[PDB]
Amino acid sequence: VQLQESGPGLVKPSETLSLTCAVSGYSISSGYYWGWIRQPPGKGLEWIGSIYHSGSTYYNPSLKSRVTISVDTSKNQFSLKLSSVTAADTAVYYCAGLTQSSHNDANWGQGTLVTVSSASTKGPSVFPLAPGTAALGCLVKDYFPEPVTVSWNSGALTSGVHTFPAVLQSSGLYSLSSVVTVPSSSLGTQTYICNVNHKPSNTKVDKKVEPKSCLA
Amino acid sequence: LTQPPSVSAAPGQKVTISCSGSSSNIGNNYVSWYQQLPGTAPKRLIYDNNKRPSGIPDRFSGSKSGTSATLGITGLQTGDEADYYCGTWDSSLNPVFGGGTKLEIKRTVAAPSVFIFPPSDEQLKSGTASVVCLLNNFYPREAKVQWKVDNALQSGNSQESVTEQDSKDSTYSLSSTLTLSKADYEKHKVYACEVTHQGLSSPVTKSFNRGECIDA
Repeated sequence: VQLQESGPGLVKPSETLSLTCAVSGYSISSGYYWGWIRQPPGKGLEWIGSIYHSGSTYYNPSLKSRVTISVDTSKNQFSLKLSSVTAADTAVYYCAGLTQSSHNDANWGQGTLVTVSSASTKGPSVFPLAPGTAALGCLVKDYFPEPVTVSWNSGALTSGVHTFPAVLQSSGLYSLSSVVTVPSSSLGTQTYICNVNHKPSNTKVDKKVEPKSCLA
Repeated sequence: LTQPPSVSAAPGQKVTISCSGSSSNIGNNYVSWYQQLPGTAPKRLIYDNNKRPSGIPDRFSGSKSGTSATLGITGLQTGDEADYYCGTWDSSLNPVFGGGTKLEIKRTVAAPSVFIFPPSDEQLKSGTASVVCLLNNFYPREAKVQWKVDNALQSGNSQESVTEQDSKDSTYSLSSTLTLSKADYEKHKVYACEVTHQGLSSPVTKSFNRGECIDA
């Protein structure tokens, strides 16, 4: 059983946030509850609301007048509508739900970051950080909103990889770097490709990082 | 619900994380505990005060006394670094959560390996120069990076980012990025980052001269 959030990662102030949770491997009409919980960046968890077996809904009192949670049986999904959003609604939103039994673990979605901002989407530029151990990487610069995902060699390379938290530049755009350390002897024979995906701008890039010609 | 912001101990040791509430939440209702590893959804460790879900090892235990609850973790190991959350129900039987406790593993001191990256010719053509200093696999977190350009101390034009404790060796890594215009970059020769850390007998400097390298 698998829950998956979907919806825009960027929403303008005063507009309505809409998310859907697609439920796989279990009927939506057999759930103890389905619900939403959010987590502002760097902070803790806040319950938004839940819908019970009968369709009865319960909402966080501080959010009640802005929240709608519903179920679509035919699509086996449930949704969240949060109207009149402000910057304070920026958060990772999780869908969650309980199946099979009262004591069973509730399942969670992956969580989806929603940023409320008047700024517009911007895709990143990807630059190489070219190299017994050598370090190499990629600089993913000037994008909005978060997040970007970075992998190396399409997931084949995970050992020694460090992907740093994004930094908010004075320009209001984010930048991120991802690095990996590798044997120096591999630089001449092994290919290193950083795979970058920025979903809000629909930007996907595969960047080969090649050793520089350096005479110091 | 209130939790301490952080707890720490060496590998193999025990920690406890406590959750202070009121007679209206923890006092009346069951307590659960969750582990949230970086970038993932919460995973339930404990429910009904002291019960373990299938697949959770007995290194984790929970108990409840009055209006407080406690999570115990024995045999601390390098995959335990995470945020830990208490959860219960309020007077309205709606979910509430503690603020979370970050667990740090107190491993042995490790000095960083330091790497520096000139800007790519590719970026320079875009009119900007990012100079990156990487500090790899060190402990503890406290580290100082100092940028100098032709021996001039740089202040305010760099940003740094630090990873969470590594899932394999419990170290940190840090990346510091110095931002200059292309015009400014081409006015100077010597670019250096100086690193100070517990594990180093003396500060370590990595540097390059503009003009030494060419893109592949």
